[PDB]
Amino acid sequence: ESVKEFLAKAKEDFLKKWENPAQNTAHLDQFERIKTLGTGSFGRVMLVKHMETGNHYAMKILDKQKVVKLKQIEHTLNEKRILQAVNFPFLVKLEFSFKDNSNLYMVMEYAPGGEMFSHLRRIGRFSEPHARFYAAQIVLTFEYLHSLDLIYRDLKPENLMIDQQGYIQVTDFGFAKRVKGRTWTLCGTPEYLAPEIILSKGYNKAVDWWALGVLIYEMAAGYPPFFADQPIQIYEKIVSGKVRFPSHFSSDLKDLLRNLLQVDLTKRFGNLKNGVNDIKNHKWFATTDWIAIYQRKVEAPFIPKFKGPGDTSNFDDYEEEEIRVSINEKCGKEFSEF
Amino acid sequence: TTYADFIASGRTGRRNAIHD
Repeated sequence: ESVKEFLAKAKEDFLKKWENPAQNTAHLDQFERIKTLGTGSFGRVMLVKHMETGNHYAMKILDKQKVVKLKQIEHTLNEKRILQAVNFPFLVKLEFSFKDNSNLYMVMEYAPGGEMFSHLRRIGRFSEPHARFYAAQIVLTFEYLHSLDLIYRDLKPENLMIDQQGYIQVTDFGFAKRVKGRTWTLCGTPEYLAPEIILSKGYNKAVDWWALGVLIYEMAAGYPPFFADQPIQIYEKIVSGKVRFPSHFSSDLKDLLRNLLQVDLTKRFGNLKNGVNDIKNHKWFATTDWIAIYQRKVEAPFIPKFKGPGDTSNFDDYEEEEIRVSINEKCGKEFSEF
Repeated sequence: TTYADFIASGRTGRRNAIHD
């Protein structure tokens, strides 16, 4: 196939960068900080200006000391290593990465449309065609990632940005890992967790296809299939094998969702003999032109409004915080390959 | 309604990952 060929060349490209990662391609003083776009446990994302090019980027800042306390060293090394090596239309481009005494930095392409999350909650829910446009782009992305033996593990509206053209950009590869065969780390976000993960069984790429189904459901229904006020209550709902669809769900949608939200891994779409084709040749995606989604020529159902470069009006406001850099190098050995 | 129970729940905001 021409997809198979595209992937084969793509694996050669990825392997070259994987084996020989890039390093310290910038310094903090080359950027002007502007606004915190987002926050997390190990640090925040900031809109940043590249003073020499005048280009705006999103810069993810991780406090080394906090990464270590939360036992995320290996995870943080995976994220930079994978992200500098991959290249796909719906994956954030990592432009620069560097570290100082106190922090790790990854400068990435800035997607002014904001988080899908923000629009999804506001509007309430997406129409199937709307949801499908976004879903189709995730299907391709996973197809590509999984061909590289990468698992993604944190799919959710929060990690999907809308760019200027209204296409998705997958950020946050904080849990991405290159694994042939199986892995056991409990990570992800409670609502998106596959039962395998919560049952400490050992798991593989298939958890991404489960998460895709949570996503489609949440986009189309405006809420996730398993919610509750505390995580344990959510985990029970997930392991129970029991989903209710809203009544406005097309039956094709329900049907795709039932195969994706399947507790039996041997039976879950994405994990069978035909892998990703079971998803792409499903009735719900009949309307979808995959090559054209890939080539970015489909009209996006929703272009967010942006009144310039560096406009941040599609992001919530956060409390700012002065970037402290210690005079002592903080965890050199642990992060040497960053 | 389910929407209304969701909206009244503690998890309509941005959801943090669990680490370990």
